[PDB]
Amino acid sequence: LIYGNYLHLEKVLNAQELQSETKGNKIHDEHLFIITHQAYELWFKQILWELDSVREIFQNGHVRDERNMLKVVSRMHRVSVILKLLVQQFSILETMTALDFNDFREYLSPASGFQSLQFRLLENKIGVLKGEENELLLKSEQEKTLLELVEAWLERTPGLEPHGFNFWGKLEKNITRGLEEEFIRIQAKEESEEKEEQVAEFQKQKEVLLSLFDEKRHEHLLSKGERRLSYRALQGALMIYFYREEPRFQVPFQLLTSLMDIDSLMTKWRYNHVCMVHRMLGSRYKVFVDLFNLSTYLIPRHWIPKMNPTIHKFLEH
Amino acid sequence: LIYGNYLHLEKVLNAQELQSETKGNKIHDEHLFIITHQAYELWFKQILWELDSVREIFQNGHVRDERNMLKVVSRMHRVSVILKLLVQQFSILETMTALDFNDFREYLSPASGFQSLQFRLLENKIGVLFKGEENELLLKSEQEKTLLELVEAWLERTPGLEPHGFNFWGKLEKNITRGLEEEFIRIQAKEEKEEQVAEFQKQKEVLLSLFDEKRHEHLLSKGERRLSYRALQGALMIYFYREEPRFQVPFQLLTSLMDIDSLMTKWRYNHVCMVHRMLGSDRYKVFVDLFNLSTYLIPRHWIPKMNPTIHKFL
Amino acid sequence: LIYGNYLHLEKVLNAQELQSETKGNKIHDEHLFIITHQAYELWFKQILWELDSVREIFQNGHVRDERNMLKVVSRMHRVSVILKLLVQQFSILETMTALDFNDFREYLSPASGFQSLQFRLLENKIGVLQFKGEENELLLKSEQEKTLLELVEAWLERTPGLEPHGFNFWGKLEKNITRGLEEEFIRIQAKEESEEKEEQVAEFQKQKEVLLSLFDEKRHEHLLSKGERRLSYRALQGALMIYFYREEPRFQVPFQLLTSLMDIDSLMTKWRYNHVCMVHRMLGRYKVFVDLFNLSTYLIPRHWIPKMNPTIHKFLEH
Amino acid sequence: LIYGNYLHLEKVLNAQELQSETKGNKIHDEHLFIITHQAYELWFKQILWELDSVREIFQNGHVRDERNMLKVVSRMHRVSVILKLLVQQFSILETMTALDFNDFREYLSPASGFQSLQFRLLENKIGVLQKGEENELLLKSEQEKTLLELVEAWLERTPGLEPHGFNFWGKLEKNITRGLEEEFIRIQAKEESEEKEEQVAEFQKQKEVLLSLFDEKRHEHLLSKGERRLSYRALQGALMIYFYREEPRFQVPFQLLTSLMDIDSLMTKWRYNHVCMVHRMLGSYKVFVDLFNLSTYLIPRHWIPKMNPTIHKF
Ligand SMILES: Clc1cccc(N[C@@H](Cc2ccccc2)c2ccc(Cl)nc2)c1
Ligand SMILES: Clc1cccc(N[C@@H](Cc2ccccc2)c2ccc(Cl)nc2)c1
Ligand SMILES: Clc1cccc(N[C@@H](Cc2ccccc2)c2ccc(Cl)nc2)c1
Ligand SMILES: Clc1cccc(N[C@@H](Cc2ccccc2)c2ccc(Cl)nc2)c1
Ligand SMILES: C[C@](N)(Cc1c[nH]c2ccccc12)C(=O)O
Ligand SMILES: C[C@](N)(Cc1c[nH]c2ccccc12)C(=O)O
Ligand SMILES: C[C@](N)(Cc1c[nH]c2ccccc12)C(=O)O
Ligand SMILES: C[C@](N)(Cc1c[nH]c2ccccc12)C(=O)O
Repeated sequence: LIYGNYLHLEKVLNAQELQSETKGNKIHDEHLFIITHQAYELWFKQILWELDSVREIFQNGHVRDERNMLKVVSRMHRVSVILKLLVQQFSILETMTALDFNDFREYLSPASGFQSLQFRLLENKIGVLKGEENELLLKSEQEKTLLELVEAWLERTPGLEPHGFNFWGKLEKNITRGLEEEFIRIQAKEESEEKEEQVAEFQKQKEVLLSLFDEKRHEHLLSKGERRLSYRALQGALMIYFYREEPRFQVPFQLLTSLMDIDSLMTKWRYNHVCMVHRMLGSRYKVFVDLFNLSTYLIPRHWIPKMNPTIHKFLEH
Repeated sequence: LIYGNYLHLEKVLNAQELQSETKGNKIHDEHLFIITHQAYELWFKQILWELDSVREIFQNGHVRDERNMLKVVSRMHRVSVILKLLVQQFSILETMTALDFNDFREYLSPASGFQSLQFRLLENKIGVLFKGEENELLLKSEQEKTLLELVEAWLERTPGLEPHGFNFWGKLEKNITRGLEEEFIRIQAKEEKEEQVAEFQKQKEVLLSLFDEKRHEHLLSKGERRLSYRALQGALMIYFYREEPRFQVPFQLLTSLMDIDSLMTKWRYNHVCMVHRMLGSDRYKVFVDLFNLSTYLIPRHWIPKMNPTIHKFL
Repeated sequence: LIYGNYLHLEKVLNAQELQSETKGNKIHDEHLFIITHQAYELWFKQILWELDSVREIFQNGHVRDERNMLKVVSRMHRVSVILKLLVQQFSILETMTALDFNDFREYLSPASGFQSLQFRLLENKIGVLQFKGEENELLLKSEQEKTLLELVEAWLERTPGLEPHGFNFWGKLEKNITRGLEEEFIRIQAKEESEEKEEQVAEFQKQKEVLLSLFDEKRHEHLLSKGERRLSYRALQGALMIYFYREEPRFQVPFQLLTSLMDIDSLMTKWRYNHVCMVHRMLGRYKVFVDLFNLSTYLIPRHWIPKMNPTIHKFLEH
Repeated sequence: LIYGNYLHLEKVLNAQELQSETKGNKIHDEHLFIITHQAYELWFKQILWELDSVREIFQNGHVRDERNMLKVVSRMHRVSVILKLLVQQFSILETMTALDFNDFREYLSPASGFQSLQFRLLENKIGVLQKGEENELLLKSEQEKTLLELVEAWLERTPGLEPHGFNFWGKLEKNITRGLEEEFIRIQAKEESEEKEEQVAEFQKQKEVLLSLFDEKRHEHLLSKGERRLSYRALQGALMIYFYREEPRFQVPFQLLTSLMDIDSLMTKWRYNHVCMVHRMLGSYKVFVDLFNLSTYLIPRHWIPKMNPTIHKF
């Protein structure tokens, strides 16, 4: 097949219409403003294509066969590699001065906000808090998000069962026993400024570590919007974090890592967008907050419940 | 106007047809192969748009008005910023395995070579030495004045080259020959230290070769050199007196022409690596003379000093 | 000279001491934490080296000889190229998990804040408003000596074309803006009494209030005192002169300088942003050149800019 | 512990001595030349730290416990992330002109070649074919087991290769020969045409390449000439991981083989950039070839032997 025909370059390379030229005098830098945003749209289509395919593996039940974990992780990694290029793409509009932008702003009247349908679809399908387009926007909100599909899959994490292993029970016992042992060590210290400072550190860290086990606090924060994943999904994600080296949890740990990567890359893009808007015109959204929050619970290695010989065979291929 | 209408997203976002899907079974990774090359094409259109505008400033005589030097240099810098992003873009196809590419390769049968019309137009318009009106557009790119030719013409008019008004080439030949003569007496010291006499003979052969107009006319004919002898003198004048206000922005232009040249090479290098990655870069740089002139190791003290009248002029 | 001796690799490659290894059990990922921060320090030394050299060109009066504008602009561009690499460098600590960082954190107890002496010196020398010893002498010198913002402010106050006797840029600008706004008010009043006219009447009143605020020296002196602005009123006039007449040969390279000062400023912000994200990842716009950003976004139509007289055009030509 | 003391900044920040300043007149741009190469050295020490730790997991037998595959893959991925930054680092020396480099070149006299001990150690420890205390470190890098050798040993133990068990090589040879026989008959059907001739040539070229995989004598010959580095048994093992990458036990080893090719091509991009830098200022063999070669054997999906239910569970 011919390169140009295969890539439909008759549509792609004939979609650049300068409003300054159509409404009188052409402004050279306006072509850059068209091309950058068209190139963002081509990459948003690729990100959407990969996102929906990963969503489909979860929805249609193929995620149950752990043979499909490679395809899930490699497509999410591809999404982060694309996002890194889109953040780098801002360097191109930075080659345009605001003084030059002012010469063609008037012909477009650009609003200082996210006006991309694909970016809104992307935000909705991940799990962010007219006419034919409105149907696509409604479907993005009604259908299962990546956050929901991941939450469902996390609730089935092996090792959580109270009969077998009882990860949450052993964790609560080891943390409370470790904090009790730490309190005694602090009390036995010589009464000094450092000893009083260590009581504050201990009391603060104890309040934080034990708050993990407060299901009522989590249910309250979930209602306020400050948390997104279920209490059972939090236990499942922590199981993957703590036992990441276990073969059945190695690739799911890479998945949880890339979901946090995509989340912070989405934030860097929005940050850059806001900077660009202020550069030209002048003067919470983390879907996987729980994954970032769970990754910063500072539990000492020795307090993590150990893997039994029978349990070690359970999380092995 | 509305974002999607302004960007004509009805054409842009409805140009993705997977040949695996049209000819039977869809292969997911084929969409990435379409999008990357369409995104390269959007940027090749922008690079062409900037390149032709800079070519126009030289062709229509606006380069004579030094007020336009900022616009020329900023658009060439923009071309290098876009090229750096296109070199970075190879990281996206690197997320596709060759094993996965093999699953959709039969539906397109990709040739191991540059098949872009815009890339060939870009190469031609800079100065690098398939059917219908595309062959006519390719012939216009070969017939019209290249950036190398337009820059060569402008370089021949560089101030300070006047045979008696400064006479840059005459003073340079005299100071270099006198400096090499003074170095030959200082080189001839004790026993052969032997490495210093050999290094002098090699460096003398290279430095003095600059003044051989017959050797340059020969290399120009063989294709090993692209700029005229007068243009070489003009570019060296800008290099040596880069600090002079009139030569500050033209020095930025000569540097960015070498930057775009080496970025064009990095892109072609990456393309060849990608082709070998999926299936079973030399000194052909348009501005070879600019790289060659920038590496002539003439000591700072040997450069002719700026005349009091010439210092006000430049 | 030998590569390793020239680069003093006997010091550089023997400066990596893992506190986990020193205090008992070694933790592999701790070496990464040392190397990345030592590499940031090497580049902070280079940025300081370039910054001080550019500061010296302004202090010793060499900036007056416009022959030195290339050296000033190329070193500031080099500073932004280095800053872009430092922002990219965050990708290396992102290869370390917070869970793995936790295994060596106890041995160092890293504070969640900027603890680099060189980064503080860099911030001070540029002109950032806002525990040591001996190093407190270097910190005091950074605070007492002229900042880049001050040196640039002084140089901006000397911009050609500002003089009321010759050209009078500020006078012509105020006249053309007020006359242009008066002509725009007539076009708004000459329009019907429709919703579009009233919507345009409010947009005109707001845009007129913004444009004319540029000429309020008392408002600027107040904002300067509150910290919301950093450059003098005369320096603002000088920077706008360079912005509007950037094409003029004598103003081409100074325009590149003003552009790179805004680039370094936003790159310094991206670095601090990334630092804060890294700290939250592991543990859980006060820009120096605000005025340059603010002046670049005053939406004045091209036709309202005062024209260059034939005698004045020859003045700004080298 | 204090930031500056912990990082030993007393050594790090007092290792910059400009030879221009020591030998008379200081040249400002010389400081950049020192800092960039010192920063490359800090990263070569980190790469070596990660590389040796991964070598140790293979040497001490910990690679046998597949629980350690995550730590092996994440440290190799970290090595490629560091290498990408070192390739990006060339942008810093590109802010220095050759004319400015010439003003300090005389004081150091830099040779146009790899003069780093750490880069040589890195090259040797990966497996690149080839002072007093430093010469001992260089000899240990050549005598000790390379990453290529340690990976080759581990690849020879890949499950599924055993002729008694799954017999991957036997089923592959049978399916390829039968598939090529079926393709030959399909080609020899339409009347002798240009398209038929194009199909006969493509078939004969692809048949010669596919069947060459089963020539152990050709591989033993190429291994002796240096054109190939991995043993014949290791090639079978790597192809087993490529073809059955989706199998849970082979998912992480596939990521490892992918990153070994990434590090390899990044090492090439670094050396390429080094050579370009040397030509910019003066003017003047991939360790895992077999992994790249195996990834480009164009075998149709349906010809790959199907996973036996006994082998799939293992
Ligand atoms: Cl192509 C186009 C058409 C109409 C508005 C925009 N606005 C930009 C923001 C922006 C505004 C002024 C100066 C620089 C940038 C924009 C970019 C991306 C998105 Cl998702 N929405 C919006 C762009
Ligand atoms: Cl979109 C399309 C359609 C048909 C052929 C190509 N060939 C690629 C090269 C390439 C070949 C195989 C695997 C990876 C890459 C190509 C890329 C860029 C250019 Cl200018 N020409 C050519 C691509
Ligand atoms: Cl090498 C070293 C020694 C002691 C403290 C820090 N703190 C880091 C911040 C940071 C803290 C925890 C996890 C990740 C990062 C830091 C980095 C840069 C600067 Cl200027 N100050 C501080 C680092
Ligand atoms: Cl720090 C130092 C001291 C002495 C020689 C080199 N040579 C550089 C190459 C190079 C040569 C001239 C101009 C630009 C670059 C070099 C860089 C990296 C390595 Cl591994 N070996 C060597 C550098
Ligand atoms: C059979 C299973 N894939 C089990 C499962 C669920 N979540 C997981 C997380 C990590 C590892 C395994 C799981 C499934 O139920 O989908
Ligand atoms: C007025 C002029 N631009 C002079 C000129 C020619 N080449 C140059 C290079 C550097 C500086 C100036 C020139 C012209 O004749 O076009
Ligand atoms: C002679 C002069 N260099 C003039 C000057 C000052 N600031 C400027 C900005 C742009 C152009 C020129 C200047 C001086 O007074 O420093
Ligand atoms: C037990 C084992 N790790 C088996 C092994 C060897 N090479 C492999 C490649 C992929 C998967 C497994 C292997 C060993 O013998 O090292």
